[PDB]
Amino acid sequence: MNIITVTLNMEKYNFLGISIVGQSNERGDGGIYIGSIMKGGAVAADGRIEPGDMLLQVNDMNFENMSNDDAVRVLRDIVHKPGPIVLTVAKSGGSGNEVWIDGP
Repeated sequence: MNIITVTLNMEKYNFLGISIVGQSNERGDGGIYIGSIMKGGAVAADGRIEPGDMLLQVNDMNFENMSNDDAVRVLRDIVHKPGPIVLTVAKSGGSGNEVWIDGP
């Protein structure tokens, strides 16, 4: 799987706008994944993250060793702190990278 790190524009978009599923803290767990992406949020507007992508890190925090409950708490704690939000994901879900339509 391709691994990508994306910097979200929280200042502009105001909310992250993702759900998560899964867990990663027990041996044998499959990981934490993006469930759905809400229109208008920072993740949606970036365009590269998709449902089914595997969530690996938020900032410096490792989401390959977290329960679902812990993941939700960490994410909610981070989204209300000033400072960057940067997500690292594995592309198990598909990226809609920026493509120019045309030009002069």
